[PDB]
Amino acid sequence: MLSGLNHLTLAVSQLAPSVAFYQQLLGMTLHARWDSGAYLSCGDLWLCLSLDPQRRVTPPEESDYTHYAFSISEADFASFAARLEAAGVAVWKLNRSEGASHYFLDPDGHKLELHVGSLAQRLAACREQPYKGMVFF
Amino acid sequence: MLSGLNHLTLAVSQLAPSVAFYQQLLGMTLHARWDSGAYLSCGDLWLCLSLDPQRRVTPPEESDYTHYAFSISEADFASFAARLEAAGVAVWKLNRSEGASHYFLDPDGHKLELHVGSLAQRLAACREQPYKGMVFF
Ligand SMILES: CCOc1cccc(C(=N)N)c1
Ligand SMILES: CCOc1cccc(C(=N)N)c1
Ligand SMILES: [Mn+2]
Ligand SMILES: [Mn+2]
Repeated sequence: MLSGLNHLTLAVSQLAPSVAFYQQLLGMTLHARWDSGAYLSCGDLWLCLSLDPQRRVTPPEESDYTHYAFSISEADFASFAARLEAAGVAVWKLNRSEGASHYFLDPDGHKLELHVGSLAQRLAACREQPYKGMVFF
Repeated sequence: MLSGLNHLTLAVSQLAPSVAFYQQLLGMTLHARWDSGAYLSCGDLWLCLSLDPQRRVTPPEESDYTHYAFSISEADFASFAARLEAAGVAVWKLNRSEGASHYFLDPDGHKLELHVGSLAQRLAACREQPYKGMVFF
């Protein structure tokens, strides 16, 4: 039986800027680094950056909607979004759903999000206003 | 600051087979399904499957090393891996470069992994068998 997400691994084209982004800009904890990667944590999340020459710096119009959302409190959301904006980090989508969300790109174009709110909160909102064709289990 | 993965969203090309894969084959909990997506959980993980006409079924030699690992116990690992194999689930990697792991593909070629062990355990293993150039902080 699967018990949760063990780790998220992002392929990166250049290790140093990716470490700068996740550790210094986003505030994650750097636990180890080697010639071809790094291990960081963000709360319970184990993140691995893996240096991969196959990684392309990918514009958001050329990737699908697969994306990785990090939790932040409502109280901290606006100042963190402002930090990313000051750093010139690009936005790939505007928020139109429930709960605050800031949609931003990593240095290789990985699609990231800051989100406030749990699955339970989303399900509660959906029960009141179900999406088209929505069924609950 | 950031604390945890809030959710993982995977773009999918065909919603029904993807829901079946995550719910029926992998055993995740399905909470809701609608015309264009589904919400599942795997322990604390909030997984969203999002129907995306841009998603392509991608052979593993065409995608980078970005991948998503799920936790499984030492007692369950081998039989779950063997069940995926017997069910014909495609693979993408054989060499155990990061401990006890099984590397498999979802219906769209998302790179998945079963892994036994925490970040702390991987760091301890790496102290004995470090990756080239490894430094610990
Ligand atoms: C018929 C297969 O079972 C479902 C369950 C939930 C939603 C949907 C749907 N197409 N909106 C279909
Ligand atoms: C989505 C398919 O779900 C399952 C679940 C369990 C077994 C099998 C199988 N045919 N070996 C398939
Ligand atoms: Mn999202
Ligand atoms: Mn892995």
